[PDB]
Amino acid sequence: GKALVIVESPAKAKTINKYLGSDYVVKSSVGHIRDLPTSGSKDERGALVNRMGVDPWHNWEAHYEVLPGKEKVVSELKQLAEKADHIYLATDLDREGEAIAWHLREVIGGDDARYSRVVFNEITKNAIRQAFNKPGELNIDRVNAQQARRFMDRVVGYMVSPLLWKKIARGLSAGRVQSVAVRLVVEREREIKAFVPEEFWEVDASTTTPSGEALALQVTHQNDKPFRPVNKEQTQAAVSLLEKARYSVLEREDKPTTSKPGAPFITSTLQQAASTRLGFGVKKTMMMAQRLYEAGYITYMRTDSTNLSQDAVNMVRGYISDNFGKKYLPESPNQYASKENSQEAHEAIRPSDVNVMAESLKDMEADAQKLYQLIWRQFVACQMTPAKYDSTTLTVGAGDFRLKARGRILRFDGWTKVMPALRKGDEDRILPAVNKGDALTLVELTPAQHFTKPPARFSEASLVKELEKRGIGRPSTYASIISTIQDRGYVRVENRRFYAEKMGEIVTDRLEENFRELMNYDFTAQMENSLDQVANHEAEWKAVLDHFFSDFTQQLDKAEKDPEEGGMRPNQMVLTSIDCPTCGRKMGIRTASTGVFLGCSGYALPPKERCKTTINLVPENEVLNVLEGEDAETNALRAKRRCPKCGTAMDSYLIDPKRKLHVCGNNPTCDGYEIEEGEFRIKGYDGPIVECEKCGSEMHLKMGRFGKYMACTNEECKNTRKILRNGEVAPPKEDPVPLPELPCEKSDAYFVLRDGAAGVFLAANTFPKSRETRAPLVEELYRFRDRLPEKLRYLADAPQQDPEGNKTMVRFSRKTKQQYVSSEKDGKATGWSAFYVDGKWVEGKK
DNA sequence: GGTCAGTACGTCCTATCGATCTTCGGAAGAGATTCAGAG
RNA sequence: UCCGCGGCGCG
DNA sequence: CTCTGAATCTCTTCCGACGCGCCGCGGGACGTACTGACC
Ligand SMILES: [Zn+2]
Ligand SMILES: [Zn+2]
Ligand SMILES: [Zn+2]
Repeated sequence: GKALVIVESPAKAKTINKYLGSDYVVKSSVGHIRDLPTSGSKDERGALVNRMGVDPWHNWEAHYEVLPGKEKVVSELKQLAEKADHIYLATDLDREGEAIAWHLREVIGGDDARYSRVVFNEITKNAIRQAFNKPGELNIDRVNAQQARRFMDRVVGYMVSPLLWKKIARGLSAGRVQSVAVRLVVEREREIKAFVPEEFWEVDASTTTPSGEALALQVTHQNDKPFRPVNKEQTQAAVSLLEKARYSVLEREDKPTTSKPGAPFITSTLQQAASTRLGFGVKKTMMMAQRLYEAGYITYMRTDSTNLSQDAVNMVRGYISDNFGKKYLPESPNQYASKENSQEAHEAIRPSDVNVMAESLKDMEADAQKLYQLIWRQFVACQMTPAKYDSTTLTVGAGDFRLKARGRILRFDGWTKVMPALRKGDEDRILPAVNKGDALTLVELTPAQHFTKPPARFSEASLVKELEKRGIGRPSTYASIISTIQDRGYVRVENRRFYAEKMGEIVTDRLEENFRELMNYDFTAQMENSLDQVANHEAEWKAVLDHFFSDFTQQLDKAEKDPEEGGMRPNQMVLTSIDCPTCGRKMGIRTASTGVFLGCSGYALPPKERCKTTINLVPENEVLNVLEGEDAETNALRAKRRCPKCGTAMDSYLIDPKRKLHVCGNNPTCDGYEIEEGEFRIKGYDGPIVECEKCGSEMHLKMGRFGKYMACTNEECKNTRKILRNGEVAPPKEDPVPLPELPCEKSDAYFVLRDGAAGVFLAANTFPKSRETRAPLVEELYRFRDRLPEKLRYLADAPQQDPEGNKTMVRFSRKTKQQYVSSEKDGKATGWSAFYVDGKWVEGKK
C-alpha cells in the first residue's frame, strides 16, 4: 500500500522524505489551508459576526473558510487522500501544528480511522522511525486551546478597533497581548524620560611594586565614607590629597572561584543569546532556527524545556570523552531544572547530530551556520566541567582614603573552551602577587566624570525576557508579539532598541483607563495559564471563552458611552503660539496613526469655519554611539531639553529649516512646548537607504526609463545598482575583467570575466554576436590571478582539483547566494564541492 | 534515495526624463466658453 | 516562413 | 443686473486610388541551479 504524509513546508517534505522512503508519499501543505475570513467578500451585530466569523453569543460557531489560492492545494490533497489508504498528519509539535492537522482532517473527510498524528521533535532517521512506529491520535484538546486563543484575539481586535477609530483615530488596531507589550514599552519609556541623571566623579591610581610590577586601582572611600565627589573642584582636591598621601597595601585576599556553564537553549534564551552575540533580531533568529530545524540539524525551535534525552546526553558525553578528555567530562551529567509549568515532555534546542560541525552545513546560509554554531557550542558546554579561576583582591590605604583592585586568573577552562567570552571583562586581568601588608610606589592618577544611568531601553531580547518573566506570551508567540507591536505603529525599533511612539502612549493610557481588567499583567498571565489548563484538559474552552467574553462585553459597553458618562476620552489638543498659514490662528500639536503633527483649531469648526491646513513634522532620531558603550543611552538622555512645567524630558521635532520644536514627554497630558531657532538641515528624504560599496556614502532609490534603480548621493560617485525581482537591492556587481589569453571555441572571440547575481562567468567580448558563455575553472583563475579584482582573489585560492584528481569549476549556489567550487567527471558532477567558510575553504562530498 | 524533467532566475545593460524618429489638410463630432435675449 | 521598415522603379 | 440657451470656438479623431517588380535592414535566446514526481 501507499500512505500519505502531509507536512507544512516543502523543505520539511524533502527532509522527511530523506527518511520515509518509497513506500510513503509526502505532500507539502503550504501554511494554513483553512482560516477565518479576512476580506469583506440589530443588523449591526450580524455584520460584526459575519466579519469576525465567530458568533460568541451563539456558542462560538466558527464559519471557517479557505483563503484564495489554497483551493488547488485542497483539491490535490483530496485526490491524493482518495488514492491513499492511511493519511499521516506530520505537522510540528506545538498547538499550531495540531490546529493545522485538525483543519486538514476536517477538509479531507473519513475521520474515524483514516488519520494518524505523527509527533517528532527532530527530523532524523531514528526519530522519524520511532514516530512512525506508533503514531498517535489527533489531540482535540490542544486544537481547542489554539482555537480559543484565535477567537479571543479576533474578538478583541474587531470589537476594539471600531471603538478606537471613533474615539482616538482611524487606522488603529488592538490586541490582547500586543496591548500589554506596548504597555510594558511605554512604562519603560516613562521611567526613562522621568529620570534626571545625577553626576559623580571617580579616581583611578597607578602603582608600581617594589618588584617593579605595575598595578591599577580605583579609589572607593574617603574618611571611611564612600568616595563620590560631586563637582570637578572637589575631584581636584581629592586628587591632590591622594597625591600628598602615602600608599600601602593593607589588605590582601585570595579565593578560588568556579563558573558553571549555561543551560541549553530554550527559545527565549536562544533569542537573547543571538541578539547579544551575533546581533540577530528575533525575526531573523526564528527564521533561521526554523530553517535549521526543517533541514534536520536542530531540534524543534519552540520550547520552554531544558530537558535532554538520554540519547543526546550519551552522545554529547561521548563527544567530550573522545575529543577533550576526562578532565572535562565530568563524573555525572549536568542537570538543569526548568519551570514546573514548562512543557517538560519536550527537549531543549540541541543539534540532531553532535559530530556535524557548523562549517559542514553546505545548504545553509552564513547566518544559519553561525546560529547552528551557537546552538552546538551551548549544547557541548552544558555538559562540561566547570571552569576554575583564582581571584585576588587588594586594598590600599592612604590617609583618609582607601582604594581597591580586583582580578582573576584562569587555571582550568573546561566550559569556557568551547564557549569563549566575547570580550575580556574588567576583572579579566593579572594583578601582581603583592605581599600581605606590602608597600607601593605611585604614578600619576586620573580623574573621571560619570552620570548615573537611566533604566536600560528594551531590546528585542530584553523585552522577550521580560515577557517570559511575567508569564505574558508563550514560546510560540514571542516572535509574533515582537513583530506585531512594530507593524501596528505603536512602537518602533531603532539602534536595536525599543522606542515608544506617542500614539502608543495615547492608546495605552486609554486602554488602561477603560479596560483595566484586560491590560493587567496578572490577568493576562491568568488567561495564558487557563489556556494551558485547557491544553492539559483541565478546563473547558467554551467556558473560559464565555467568561472572558462576558467581562469584555461589560467593559466595552461601559466604555462606549460618552466621556461625561465615563467613556474613553478623546485625543485632547495642546495649543501653541504658531501662525496657521491659512488663517494665522494658533496651532495645536496632535497625534494621528501617521505620527505627530501640527494642526489648526479650525478642524474642530463646522464646514463654514473649518480649517484643514496641517504642518507635517519630522522627529529627530537619537543616534546612539556604539563606542560610548553604556554611556550611549545616558548621553542621549542628557541631550534632551527638559519641560518647564515638569521635569519630564522633551522630544524634538523639526518644523522649518530655521525652526525646531520641543514637545514634552507627557504630551498631551502636559502642555509644555518650546520653539527654537537655528540653522537646521531638514532630512528631506524617505524610502530605501543603501550604502555605496565604492565610497561608503548613502545610496537612494530613483526611477527612470528602465524602471527602478539605486544611485549614490555623492556627486563625485555615480555608482548605480539595480532592483531585482525578489530582493532589496542587487549585490555589488564588480567591474568586468577582460582576458585576451582565453580564446573562444565556437568563435574567434576572446573571453571576459563578468560578475552578477547569477555569479561569476566568462563571456565572449562580442557578446551580442558571439553569445558564448561558460563557467571558469579554478586553474583558469589561478592562471590570471593578478587581473582579478581584490574581492574575487579568494576564488583563486580554492583547491583546483578534487581528491579524485578531476578538474574543478566555479559555481553559484542561489539558495545560499555564494560561490563554491565543484568537480565534474564525464560532464556529470562528481559530487565533491568546496565552500568558503570564514577565510578557509572546506571541502566535502555534496 | 536517487535520477530526470520541468521550472525559475539571471545576463546582455542601462538611470535621466533629453532620444528621437519629431511638425498636413479638410471635414465632422463633442465639449467648453462667450454673447444676446428675456426675465 | 511571417511581420515590419526604408529606398527605388513601372503601369 | 443676472441667468439660460444658442451660437461660436477649440480640441480630438478619421480618411487619404489600384496593381506589380527589385534591393537593403531589423525582429529574445541561452545557460545554470533548484524543486518535485516517479521508480
Ligand atoms: Zn488654520
Ligand atoms: Zn511637561
Ligand atoms: Zn557612492
